[PDB]
Amino acid sequence: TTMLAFRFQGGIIVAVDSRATAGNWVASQTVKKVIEINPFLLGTMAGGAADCQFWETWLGSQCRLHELREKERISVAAASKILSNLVYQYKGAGLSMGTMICGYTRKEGPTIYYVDSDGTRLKGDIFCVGSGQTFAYGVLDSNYKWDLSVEDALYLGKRSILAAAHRDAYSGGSVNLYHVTEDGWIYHGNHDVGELFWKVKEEEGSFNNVIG
Amino acid sequence: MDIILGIRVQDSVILASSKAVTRGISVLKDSDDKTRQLSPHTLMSFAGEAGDTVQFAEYIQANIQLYSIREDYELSPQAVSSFVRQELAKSIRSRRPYQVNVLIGGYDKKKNKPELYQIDYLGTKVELPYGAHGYSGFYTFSLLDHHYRPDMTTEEGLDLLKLCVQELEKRMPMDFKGVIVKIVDKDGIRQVDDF
Amino acid sequence: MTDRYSFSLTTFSPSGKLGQIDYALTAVKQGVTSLGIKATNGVVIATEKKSSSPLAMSETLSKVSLLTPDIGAVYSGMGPDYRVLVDKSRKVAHTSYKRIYGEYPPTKLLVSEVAKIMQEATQSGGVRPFGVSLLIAGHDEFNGFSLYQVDPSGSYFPWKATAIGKGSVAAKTFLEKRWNDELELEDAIHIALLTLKESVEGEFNGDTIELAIIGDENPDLLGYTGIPTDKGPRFRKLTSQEINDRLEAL
Amino acid sequence: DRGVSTFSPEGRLFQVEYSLEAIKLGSTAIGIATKEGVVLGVEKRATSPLLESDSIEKIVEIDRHIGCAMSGLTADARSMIEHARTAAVTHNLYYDEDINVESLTQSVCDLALRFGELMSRPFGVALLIAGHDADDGYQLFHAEPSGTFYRYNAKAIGSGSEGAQAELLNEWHSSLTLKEAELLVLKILKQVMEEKLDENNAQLSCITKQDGFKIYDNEKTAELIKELKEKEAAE
Amino acid sequence: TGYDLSNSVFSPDGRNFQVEYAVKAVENGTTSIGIKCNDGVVFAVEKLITSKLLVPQKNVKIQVVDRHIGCVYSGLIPDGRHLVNRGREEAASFKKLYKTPIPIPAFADRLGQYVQAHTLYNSVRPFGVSTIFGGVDKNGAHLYMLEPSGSYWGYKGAATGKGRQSAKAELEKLVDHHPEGLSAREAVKQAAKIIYLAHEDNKEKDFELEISWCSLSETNGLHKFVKGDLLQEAIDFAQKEIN
Amino acid sequence: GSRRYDSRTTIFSPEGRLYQVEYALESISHAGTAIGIMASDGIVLAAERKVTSTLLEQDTSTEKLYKLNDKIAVAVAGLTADAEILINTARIHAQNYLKTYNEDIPVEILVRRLSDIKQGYTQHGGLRPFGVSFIYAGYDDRYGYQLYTSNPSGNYTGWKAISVGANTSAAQTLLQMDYKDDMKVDDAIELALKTLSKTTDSSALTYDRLEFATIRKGANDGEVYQKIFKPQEIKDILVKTGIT
Amino acid sequence: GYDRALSIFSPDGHIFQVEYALEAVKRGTCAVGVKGKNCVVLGCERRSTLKLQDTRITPSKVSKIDSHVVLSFSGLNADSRILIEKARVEAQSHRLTLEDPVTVEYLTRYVAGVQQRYTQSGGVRPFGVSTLIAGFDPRDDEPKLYQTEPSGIYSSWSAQTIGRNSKTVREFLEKNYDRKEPPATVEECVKLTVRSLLEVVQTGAKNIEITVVKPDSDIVALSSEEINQYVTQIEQEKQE
Amino acid sequence: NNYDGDTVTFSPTGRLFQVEYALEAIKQGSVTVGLRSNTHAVLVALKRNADELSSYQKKIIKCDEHMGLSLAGLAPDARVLSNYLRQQCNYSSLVFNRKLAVERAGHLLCDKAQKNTQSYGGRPYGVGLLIIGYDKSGAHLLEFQPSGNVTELYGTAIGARSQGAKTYLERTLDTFIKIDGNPDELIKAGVEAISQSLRDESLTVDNLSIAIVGKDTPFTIYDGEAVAKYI
Repeated sequence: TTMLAFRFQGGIIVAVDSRATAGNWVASQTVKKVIEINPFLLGTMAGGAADCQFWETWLGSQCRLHELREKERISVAAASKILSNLVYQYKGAGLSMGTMICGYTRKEGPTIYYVDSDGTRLKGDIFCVGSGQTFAYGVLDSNYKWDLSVEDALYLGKRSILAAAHRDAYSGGSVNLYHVTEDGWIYHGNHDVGELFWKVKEEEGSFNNVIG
Repeated sequence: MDIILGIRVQDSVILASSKAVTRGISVLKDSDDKTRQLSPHTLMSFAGEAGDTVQFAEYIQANIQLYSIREDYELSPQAVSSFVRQELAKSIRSRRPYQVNVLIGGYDKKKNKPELYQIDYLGTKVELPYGAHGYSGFYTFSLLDHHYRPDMTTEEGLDLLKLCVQELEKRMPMDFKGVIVKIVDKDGIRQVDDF
Repeated sequence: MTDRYSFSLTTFSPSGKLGQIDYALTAVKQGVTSLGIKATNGVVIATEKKSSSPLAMSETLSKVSLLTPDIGAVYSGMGPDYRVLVDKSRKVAHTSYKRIYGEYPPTKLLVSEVAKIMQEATQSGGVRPFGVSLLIAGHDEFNGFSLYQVDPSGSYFPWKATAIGKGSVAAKTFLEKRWNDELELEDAIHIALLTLKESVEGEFNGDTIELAIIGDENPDLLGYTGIPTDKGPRFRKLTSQEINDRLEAL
Repeated sequence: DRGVSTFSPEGRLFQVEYSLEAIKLGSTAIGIATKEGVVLGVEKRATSPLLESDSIEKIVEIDRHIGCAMSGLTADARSMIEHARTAAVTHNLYYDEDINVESLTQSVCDLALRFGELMSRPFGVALLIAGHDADDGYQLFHAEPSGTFYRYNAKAIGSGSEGAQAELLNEWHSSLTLKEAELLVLKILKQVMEEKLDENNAQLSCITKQDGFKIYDNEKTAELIKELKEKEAAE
Repeated sequence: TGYDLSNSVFSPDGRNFQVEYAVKAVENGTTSIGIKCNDGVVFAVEKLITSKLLVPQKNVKIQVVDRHIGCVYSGLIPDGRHLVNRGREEAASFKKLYKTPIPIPAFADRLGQYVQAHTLYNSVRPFGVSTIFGGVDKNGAHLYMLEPSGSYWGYKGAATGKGRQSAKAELEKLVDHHPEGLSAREAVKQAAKIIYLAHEDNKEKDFELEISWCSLSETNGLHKFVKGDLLQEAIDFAQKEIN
Repeated sequence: GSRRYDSRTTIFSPEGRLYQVEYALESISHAGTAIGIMASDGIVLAAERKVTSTLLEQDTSTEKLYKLNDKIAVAVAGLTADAEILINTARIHAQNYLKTYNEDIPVEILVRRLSDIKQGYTQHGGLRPFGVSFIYAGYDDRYGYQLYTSNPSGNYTGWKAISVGANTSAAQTLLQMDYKDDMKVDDAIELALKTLSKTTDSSALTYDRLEFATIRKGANDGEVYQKIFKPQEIKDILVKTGIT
Repeated sequence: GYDRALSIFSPDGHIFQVEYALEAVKRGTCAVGVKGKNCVVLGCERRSTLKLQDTRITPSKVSKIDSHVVLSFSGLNADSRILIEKARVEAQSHRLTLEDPVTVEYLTRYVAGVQQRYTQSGGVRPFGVSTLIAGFDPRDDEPKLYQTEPSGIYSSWSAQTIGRNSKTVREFLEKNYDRKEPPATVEECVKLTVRSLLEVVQTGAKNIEITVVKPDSDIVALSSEEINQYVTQIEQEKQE
Repeated sequence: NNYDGDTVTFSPTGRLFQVEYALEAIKQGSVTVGLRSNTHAVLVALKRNADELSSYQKKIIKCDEHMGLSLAGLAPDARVLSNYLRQQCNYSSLVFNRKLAVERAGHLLCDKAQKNTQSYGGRPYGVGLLIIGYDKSGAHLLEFQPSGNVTELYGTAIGARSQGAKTYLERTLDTFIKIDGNPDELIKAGVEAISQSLRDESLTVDNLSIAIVGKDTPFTIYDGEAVAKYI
């Protein structure tokens, strides 16, 4: 698994891979690791598939109840904390979760919280989680700027997952892209890694080690 | 978390805390502030198990803020430290204990004295001129034992603190990504933004 | 089922009276006279064994009860209420004191515990007050000899000497004339017997009178020897013969 | 005294019948269901001119497809609304879909008779629950403290209800437009209200399939009031 | 006064008026009886046919407890069912712990204590039934009758309901004329007659006869309902005696 | 069922008054008068025992003045047994606070806690309220010397001088007349005894009918001392102030 | 546990226990709230039947729920403490979970919810308290003023009064408060609040308390002398 | 009088007035009819509206594929009791792979209602129920009273003016019991029965509610134009 999310001038880019493994066995290449909590909030899924799916869907229900009661969009701070407080109650029982709660509100701007099953809740600009996180960080760190365009930011996220998908055995399948704006998230397609790799190799001149 | 240091000088308490947050293989963040303001003249830094540190710190913060509002009065650093100790002493025999070590730096406005309290996750409290948690003391205490004076200025305290951090950066295997330094005195709490 | 009386049965009336407590005190007033006198070297408590039938064996009915080795109790009012209070008083002396401090409670604190139980029956849900007034005599190392009265309300007062029940008003006047701060225990017993004779109609002897003292330690009643610090109970119930001996010198 | 769950000799629960009297003292609320949507309107009835009337919240959103208006002891409605919102959201969580308007109403009505010696008394408020679902289209329900709910083409509750209901009897037909329903609620509210109806002492709302539940702006309602005045002067 | 408004309150007489009012509900019910025979017991009950629309033989009144005890009652039918449900729980727990089926005297006290418990508090109402029950155990046949107060005794014959006086008189004749005893088959016949005779107090509507029995020789000590030919034979015997 | 016998101790009257609280206050108006006077250098607590006897053991007797901790004491007016229940709870609260914060409990926090307990009995539980009014005399380093009172409603207020129990109307008028802000403890001692002497229903005010206490910084240097007066000491101060 | 239904409907559809709780509010000392353009002022009556009072330590009528919100009340003093404590706990709980202080409306809604709950729960009586809750939402400069009552209904007010003789001071406010132009300054708002209490109070001495709440957690209570200057200036203009 | 304050109090003649008052609520309710043959069992119910804008209150509730009832009285109480039946039918199927006998269903309803008549704090149910079903012993019809009394019948009626329908069924007994293998004729007999209880109003398309269960017929409810055939 490889997922990243980073803040920039135009909001947030979320990029994930699509592979699921049960040992060496590749169970799926078409897994949705981004969860559409609601039209404004996204969550990433690492660790326990069910734990992430179940509780971030539940989170969407809590966010909906909040805005019904308060007549106002829930903050990313408040939404992330509902989830982190919940998993903290279960600490020790064996939940496995590594997620980035991503959103864009008026009062906060673009915001990302890394939330984790041992109770961690961290606000930050760039996060990368999963078995292939180190590969993606390398591409991110060397190319990241705040003043990236939406087009270049989307590509950077796509390219960073590709880096991980190549090297990490447990990452691959396809790349899912999202762009989070103040008016909500925008999906930017499913990209097969097989086809994407060759395309990027030729156009970019990278991966000279690999024969194509 | 890793390194938290404290030093009580003439007229203030200085807390230094590392900025790194490491989740196993990667350093996820290099600007983390491992501290909470409990009251205008009381600061608490913390280190221990992930999640429990912030949960405990914010829980304490909420309780002291509640007391402040109810009584329209700021508890003394001693009173706050005793409350914190009891919570940790209670916690150690719980089903799942808070694995959190803290330093409490406060300026007592009644006595006009700075005060530094060191409390570990067992509820072991000691008032000290300077303190630390984890391995931080192993590298820094020999320097503090040598140079420390009770009549030091805040600037001299910061210089002695720099020497401690330099020794840590030299001999510690882990990269803790520098420290955030905060000063607690009669005027309240402020952060040294260049260290 | 379930106890659905979770509300107070004793409440303030418009005049500020707690009716059920007043009525409990009225029941105490109808009760047989009992008294207590404190001397310099002891305390005496006494009452009449008003036998309900001559076929009844009145020795099996104990109106004067040992609470601890150094504390005794007598009552006026409802006998059954007294009996259960004695059971509770004996137990609370252990649970709330002896099992904690390894020694028996001082008189004033045991009285305080009994008083608390009686107070709670005056406020707790679905119960009536106890229909007794107690006289508790006792000794302890740091307070010496003492005598306390406990009423249905839970209020308690220390006395040099007093009486409760039927002829208490006349008895207290009798005690005021005779009591001084130089009385020896035998003098107090003598005065107790004199005072008690006034309120008794029929037979007046060791079989119709119940009398106990808090006095010297009784090593002969300890049941074992070998521990110097353990010297025996100060509570002692006088025998029928011992009472009759003092009725000749009356 | 007597049990809270006691039956009268006529076979009615005393407390339920008495709560119905409290609802009669409440401010008027009206609902009209059409094939283009359901309209909900209320009388705000501020007790003083210093009371900021936009803080009077007698029309409330339960979900995007379900709205609700209240009449009677309006404080009692808060836990009913909370339950309704929770039930709507919970069902979506369990079934990945919108809940049926009837099912929501039934869930609210289940609370009603949970009183005795559970809560100490029935609710002192009646609700008009309006919404849309794919199976039964636009719907309007009247939820009572008896636990009974009736579906209505149009319904009025509160102090001016019987006068309003007689008016709704004559005016409602199966071909009403949404605009016609809006004016009709305004017209009947104006008829039964003590004070003169304006955009500050009355409130409109609607539920449509496209846009969901919406509370009308005071500016939007003010225009509909002006449109009403002119068409009544037109004959 | 006001002593009769609340259960478990002693009147100045020393009476529990609420229990006495429960008896009135019993006296208002249909007639039910019990006859103790040589090696068992017979139970019979009057079932009033309120309407032609009642399905014959379907609304069964007599109830079995365990496999050896029969129970019949007069008064509020639901109260009787509640008592039998408890009785079945008592019998089950007894057999669970002690293996052997509950003896009849043991079972009698279990019902007795439970009914008596409903005279101790004002938060419950006394039972509006008198229950006739019994069966065969290791010590032989036993017949009991239990009142709303919780009072019960053993009986040679028992009767309750609206026609209890008539029934009792008939039962007393059988006791006098048969000191040696009555057979199970005789008792079934006699039970039919007595219910028919007791039906004079309920003569407005016609009725349906229901009989059951436990006998060591006839049913192997198990409770069974009298059905078909044996029931008809008893009905014929009963009809012959009233004419 | 049981409802029939329920007095409903926690209901409003049509006028918006709590029946039981009002009736408990009526009870307290017959209790012996207790007075508290706050001075710049200490606090005085004076209280009248109710019609006593010559056979009552006074030196071991306590019905009015109770110690809650080393810094705080109370004067009681009402049912003594009810008061002891609350007093023990207050003593425990003070110790809980001391264990938690390692500082002596501030006077108002203790007063608020007891007053909240009284309040609870008026709103829920269906039990009768405590027929007790307290005068709290205490010291802490925030507000210094403080006097408070609480009554069965659970309402509490602060005072420079205050009375509870019998003849409070007459007592309060006398205190209001002679009290001044720059007053000292020795003057306050005299005022308290003079006020009791005039308001008492007894023929004369004697030592055996009184309980007396002072809270002074007349403790050697920067500390506070509680003094529960002995029978002989009450007799002496009665002679000193010229009442006997 | 004690489960008795104390708050119940009567044949005419009234809950008398809730209505009698309002009668307790009617007896309580007068409280008034007035919001200006950039402030809210809470005025409170102190009955002068109690002198020899220690005003340093006596419970003040206005209570801070958080650094930015205050609560005053009319009715049973002991009852109000329970609502104040609950509100203070909820304020900190909100900061802990939402990471933002309560809005004035949210805090009002919570307190009102507690009051309502005590009108249909077994074994409890309603609070004999009405409250005025005032302050500013976080990072907002719009003044907020709400009212609650024993039944649990709540609403926003440009100006409002509760307690004894509140009918009279509401009469004053209704003719003296202009919505198109609220008291533009702190001075004007305090003056109008003191004026409204002077219709009812008696002596303008220690009988009037004034608390001013401004945006960004700026809350201060006026002293005797400061209020006395308003009292002086008002009557000198009145002598004309 | 002095003995009707709660369900825990007998009167001096041994009556339970709260139960009798609960029985009175049924008499105020709209009429519903039940009848059966040897192959089928039918419910017919006259639904009641609040006014001309309102819907007609539903009267028939399905409990299982082989069982269901019609109500008269407090509708929420019918919902509670029908929910309980649904659970008991369901427990029998899940645990014992067994369809719950109609007679046993009657016994369970009796016992549930009885507990509310002997305890303090509670109240009797204010609804009457007509349960029909087809089990291993054929077609069945039950009448439930909130006193606890449950009775198995060939036919019956409860609610306002139910006496007219009940007399008709008592006359027709020998005819309708023989209507085997003909669902339409059995319903006709039920519609004709409920007609003997109508005054001023007649059976319309949104007024009438019919249910049927039988040998090869799951419990199904007919409303709207599905009952126009029988009007």
